[PDB]
Amino acid sequence: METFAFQAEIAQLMSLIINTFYSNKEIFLRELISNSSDALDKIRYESLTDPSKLDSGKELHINLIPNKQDRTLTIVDTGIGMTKADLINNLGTIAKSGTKAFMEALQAGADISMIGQFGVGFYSAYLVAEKVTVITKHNDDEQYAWESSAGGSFTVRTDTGEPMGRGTKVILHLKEDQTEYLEERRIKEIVKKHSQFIGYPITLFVE
Ligand SMILES: O=C1c2ccccc2-c2c1cccc2-c1nc2cnccc2[nH]1
Repeated sequence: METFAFQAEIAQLMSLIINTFYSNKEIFLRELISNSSDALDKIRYESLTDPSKLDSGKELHINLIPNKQDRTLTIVDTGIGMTKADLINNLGTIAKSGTKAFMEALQAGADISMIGQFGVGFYSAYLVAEKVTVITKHNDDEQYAWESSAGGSFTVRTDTGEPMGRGTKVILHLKEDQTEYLEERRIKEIVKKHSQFIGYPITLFVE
C-alpha cells in the first residue's frame, strides 16, 4: 500500500464538504450515478472503434448495493475504469482545477449541490461517508484500490479482492447518522427523483 498527500485545494474542499452544515446530502447518489453513466458512455464509445474493448465484459450497467451489517453503500459500474496513472496523477490534476472553480462559484453564492458542474462530484461522497474506497479495473491496467478517510492523505494498492472484469466500485463507509441511505425505500426515492433518465439499467439490490 502506497500513501499520498492531497494537494491543498482538494484537501480544503474535502474539509468543506465534511464540516459545512448542509442538509441536502442525498445528492451524493445522483453525482455517483452520473459519474458511472459517464464512465459507461466512455467505454461504449471506444467500443464503436475497437469492439475488443468489451472482451472484459459486454454488459453496461449500474448496481446499487446496500449492506446494513457492514454499513456500506456500493455503487458498481462496468464503465471504462481507471488506471493507476488516472488514480494518482490525472485525477489529481482534475481535482485541483475543479476544486478551484467550485470554490470560486461557492464564494459567489453557488450551492454545494452544483458540485458536479465542476467535475468533482465524486467528492460529494464525503457528505455521507467517513471513508471511501474505490475499486477499479481499466482494460490497460491491473485492479486497484484507492481509499481515503480525508486525512490529508489517500492510499493506492493493487487489489486482491474479487476480480471485476472492468469498471469501478465506489464503496461508501457511511457515517453513523447516515444509515437512511441503506434503506430500500430511501434509495428508490432518490434514484426516481434525480436519476430516472440515465441510459443504463440501474439495479437496486436488496437484502
Ligand atoms: O471519481 C473520481 C474523481 C473525480 C474528480 C477528481 C478526482 C477523482 C478521483 C476519483 C476516484 C478515485 C480517485 C480520485 C482522485 N482524487 C485525487 C486527488 N488528488 C490526487 C489524486 C486523486 N485521485
